[PDB]
Amino acid sequence: PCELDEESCSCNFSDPKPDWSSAFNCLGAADVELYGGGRSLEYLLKRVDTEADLGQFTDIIKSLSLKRLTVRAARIPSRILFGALRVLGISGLQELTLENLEVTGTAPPPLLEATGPDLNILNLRNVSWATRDAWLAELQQWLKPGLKVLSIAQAHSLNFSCEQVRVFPALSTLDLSDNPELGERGLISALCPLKFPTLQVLALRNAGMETPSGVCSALAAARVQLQGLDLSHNSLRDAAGAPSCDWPSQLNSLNLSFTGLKQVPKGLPAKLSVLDLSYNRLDRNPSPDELPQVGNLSLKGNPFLDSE
Amino acid sequence: ADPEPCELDEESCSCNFSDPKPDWSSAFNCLGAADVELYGGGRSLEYLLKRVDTEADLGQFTDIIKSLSLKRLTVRAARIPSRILFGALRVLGISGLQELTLENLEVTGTAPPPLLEATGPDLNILNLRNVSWATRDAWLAELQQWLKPGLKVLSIAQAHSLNFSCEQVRVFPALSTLDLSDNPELGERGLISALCPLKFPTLQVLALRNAGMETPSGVCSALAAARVQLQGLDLSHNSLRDAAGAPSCDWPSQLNSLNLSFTGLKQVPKGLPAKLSVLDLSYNRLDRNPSPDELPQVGNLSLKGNPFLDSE
Ligand SMILES: *[C@@H]1O[C@H](CO)[C@@H](O[C@@H]2O[C@H](CO)[C@@H](O)[C@H](O)[C@H]2NC(C)=O)[C@H](O)[C@H]1NC(C)=O
Ligand SMILES: *[C@@H]1O[C@H](CO)[C@@H](O[C@@H]2O[C@H](CO)[C@@H](O)[C@H](O)[C@H]2NC(C)=O)[C@H](O)[C@H]1NC(C)=O
Ligand SMILES: *[C@@H]1O[C@H](CO)[C@@H](O[C@@H]2O[C@H](CO)[C@@H](O)[C@H](O)[C@H]2NC(C)=O)[C@H](O)[C@H]1NC(C)=O
Ligand SMILES: *[C@@H]1O[C@H](CO)[C@@H](O[C@@H]2O[C@H](CO)[C@@H](O)[C@H](O)[C@H]2NC(C)=O)[C@H](O)[C@H]1NC(C)=O
Ligand SMILES: *[C@@H]1O[C@H](CO)[C@@H](O)[C@H](O)[C@H]1NC(C)=O
Ligand SMILES: *[C@@H]1O[C@H](CO)[C@@H](O)[C@H](O)[C@H]1NC(C)=O
Repeated sequence: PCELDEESCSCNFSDPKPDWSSAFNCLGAADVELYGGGRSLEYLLKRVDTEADLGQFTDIIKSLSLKRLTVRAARIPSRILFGALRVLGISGLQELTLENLEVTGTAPPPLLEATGPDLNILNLRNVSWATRDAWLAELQQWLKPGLKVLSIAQAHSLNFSCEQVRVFPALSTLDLSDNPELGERGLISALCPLKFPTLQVLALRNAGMETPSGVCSALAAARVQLQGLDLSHNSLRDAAGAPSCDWPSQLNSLNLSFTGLKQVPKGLPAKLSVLDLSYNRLDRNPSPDELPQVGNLSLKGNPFLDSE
Repeated sequence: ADPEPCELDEESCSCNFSDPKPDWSSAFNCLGAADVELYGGGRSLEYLLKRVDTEADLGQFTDIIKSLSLKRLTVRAARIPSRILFGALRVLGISGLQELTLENLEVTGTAPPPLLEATGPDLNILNLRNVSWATRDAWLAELQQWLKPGLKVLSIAQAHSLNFSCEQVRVFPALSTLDLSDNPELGERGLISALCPLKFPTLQVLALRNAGMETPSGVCSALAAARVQLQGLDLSHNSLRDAAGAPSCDWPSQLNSLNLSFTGLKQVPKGLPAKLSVLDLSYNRLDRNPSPDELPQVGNLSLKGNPFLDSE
């Protein structure tokens, strides 16, 4: 079922009733990967108690060497998900990665506050929830305040009910890459106002973005402040977009690589530390004023450079 | 009060043989170490000539030498007679030594040319820093007599002489990186005397940091005179001048990387290649962001650190 190959323990519970004892092998192992194989775990509701204070195990959990957890392909009910979260709370788990999960049913709000792994990194990819516009607000109810990196991919919904969303005090990186249906307007509905006081980096790769100015527009609407913005891998268009917009005053790094650009876009910030404009379709070398003052400029890959 | 000469780790064996003429015993401690450094404290090893037979076949140690885990060797601070240095080179030849670094040495006397050809370690890398030789312009030809044709990297720092007699110098079949950094007196004319015609067919990278260069075009000119071809040129840490230099010069056709960082440049110099993959112009003194034509077509441009960007 499981296997402690070096630091990893690819604990596999695809088969109906698994050999959980194996799990005790996935102990002392810093990296753990759980593959539910799409198997439903709604039968654990009748078997386990979510308010369980595993006396017998408390010390094990607190002594585990676990640091990076991945949980993929499984139809887990909300109750068991957060149950596990609460349990992990007393462990030293730093990074969590939920993937291809169908979290079902509603769970009651937790009693106390901040019950949860003191995570630095939380990654979600193709996770569906019982509710759909409040899943973020609810998951927050079990998260600690030190979260630094939040990655959300292929969400079925990001149009948050922002009044219920809370402040992410330490969140320095928000990665909404791979949400082809998000869009600039959709981006405004995701970046809840005043909820990312410390954001420094915002990644939006392959997220339906159309123009840098349009994105700047959304950033101003969201009253967001930040240092880096990655827009690589979007199909940016040759268009006016928003004719006027001030970029966040702290913006010093813009990525526009692999966005199929044919012209340098207008409305770029005036001064930048780095501007990655590589692997696009510029057929002419950028003119003087056409570009911002850049400390590090990349144009590698464009047609005008190839001399094949 | 028992510090043995060579202290071993698992890969790094460091030896100290500075004591007034003793303890050669340690060494067998190094056996099995990938890296080895031999410090001689500047002591003179000239006494080894009356004791060791430059030709003697180390039969008793031959296998040991053939079984050493030795890959990178550094030999520094010592006055070693030529005969001994090449004697050792010959010896290591049967070992799997890949990189050699000689530094702060005073190689003395002369040595007879080797009967055979290519009797030395099969090096990928050879480094010299502040090494002096008996002769002074033939030293490169002579050292060559003992080297294998597979050398990929030759680095020469603080040399007392780079004005080689090129007719004697032979081809470096595989040399791809030639590093002449730290030769402040070299200059652009002196560079021409170091780049022996046709001796570096496969050169790809030429590094010339802190080597008295003055203008990119003056360097280009030197390269043209040497009929040298290459892909990368590093001129960082030279005090490049605000001057015309050579008003006309075609760059080697394969050049795609020019480094002009930390050269105190105040203006974008003229005479740059038409197009480059990378142009590193950072940490200079540009007070104005470079104009259009002023720069070449560049894939990767760096201008970080210049004053025009500081907004302090
Ligand atoms: C996204 O995740 C969902 C999980 O809910 C995937 O769909 C499930 O896939 C498993 C197979 O592992 C099936 O047993 C479930 O019945 C599926 N449920 C649903 C929602 O239909 C879906 O395939 C994933 N998408 C991608 C691109 O991986
Ligand atoms: C700008 O965006 C590009 C494209 O996303 C970045 O290149 C990727 O970098 C990640 C990060 O390590 C790699 O995993 C990918 O393999 C890279 N993509 C490709 C196809 O090379 C690039 O690093 C960004 N540039 C800057 C200045 O950060
Ligand atoms: C360059 O290497 C030479 C060695 O050939 C150094 O000069 C010798 O230094 C030792 C000290 O360890 C003295 O005992 C010798 O008498 C010196 N010989 C000479 C040539 O006078 C010289 O110091 C080295 N330069 C640097 C910067 O280290
Ligand atoms: C251009 O040259 C500079 C300066 O020589 C390079 O920066 C140095 O790179 C070395 C070797 O990797 C580092 O160990 C030093 O710390 C760097 N020096 C300084 C002062 O920062 C730079 O990498 C070169 N540019 C390119 C494109 O390779
Ligand atoms: C976005 O959120 C608003 C506010 O709840 C809602 O009225 C609207 O239908 C949502 N639109 C989408 C695309 O989900
Ligand atoms: C190099 O050395 C030779 C012999 O000492 C000398 O005659 C010649 O002028 C030198 N060449 C240059 C260009 O310095």
